Amino acid sequence: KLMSTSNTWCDLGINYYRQAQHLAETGSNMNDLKELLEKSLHCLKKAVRLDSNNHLYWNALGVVACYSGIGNYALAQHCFIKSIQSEQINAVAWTNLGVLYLTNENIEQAHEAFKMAQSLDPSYLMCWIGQA
Amino acid sequence: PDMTGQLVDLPEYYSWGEELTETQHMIQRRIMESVNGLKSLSAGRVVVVKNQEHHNALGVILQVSSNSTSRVFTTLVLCDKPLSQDPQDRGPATAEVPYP
Amino acid sequence: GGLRARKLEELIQGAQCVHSPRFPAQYLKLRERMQIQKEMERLRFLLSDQSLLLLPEYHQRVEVLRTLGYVDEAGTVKLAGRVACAMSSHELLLTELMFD
Repeated sequence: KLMSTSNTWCDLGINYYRQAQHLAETGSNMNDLKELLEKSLHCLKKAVRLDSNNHLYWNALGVVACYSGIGNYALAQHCFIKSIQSEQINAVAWTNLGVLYLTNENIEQAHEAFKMAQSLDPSYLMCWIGQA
Repeated sequence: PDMTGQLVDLPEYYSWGEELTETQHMIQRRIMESVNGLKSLSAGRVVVVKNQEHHNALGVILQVSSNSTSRVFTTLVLCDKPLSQDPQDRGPATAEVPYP
Repeated sequence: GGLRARKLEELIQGAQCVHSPRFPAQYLKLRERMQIQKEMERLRFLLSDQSLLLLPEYHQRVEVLRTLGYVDEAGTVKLAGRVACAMSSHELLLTELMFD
């Protein structure tokens, strides 16, 4: 409220995402957390449009957009690709693409993405787990 | 420049003029480099002399120096009888274009 | 070379520029500009990158690296490359032994 910067906007979006994740994972409700997810997407989109040259915002948007409650995969793939273009040294975005393709029965292309991710950072855990 | 007409080949002619000379100059090297030329170069030899001093004046070799490393040839060469004694009349003149 | 010279002499003996009114001036000016252009090219090459004596050997090393699985196209290091990077001696042989 008293200092309008990008980082706090993105963090607020992530916080709303976490809250929705917790509510759903305890089976306490479903379809009554819609506004929470909508608010999270609004915050993340505000952050990314405010400064569209940082891989962190695009990557966070991609992860949130593909949550099971929203299920907008096209936006997630677009966001990860933009994140990779923004900063080529990005293991997180490559492994997230690997996860996206792997869960959608595309083992070969996901294998390629994971191999690239570990090529850029040989000691990142998620890429090794995906390879396993 | 404007080359439409009588000047059409003016740049290409220059190339033709230079490279042709170069070939003869290469040939000229291919003249002294030969063992057979090294056999011909002795007394009783007429040569065409080319430098800034002698412009293709005919000369006859008198002797070939025994020291074949720095080949200095004491050679009778024709030149114009000097109709002058003063270096002050000599100044740079028209660059002789290579004519056919 | 001698036949090429003969052909250049034959071609030069028919030039139309030789009969033009402005044959000497344009021609000498072209000589000056062409000489400057050739020296200009050599000067830029001397500052250029092909001058480096070892450049073909760098290219050959990159090729041998890329025939093994160490460098992607357009030179981005792969995992075998990052393993063979931080190695004391016999990096090629040691990493090849490890992967096999």
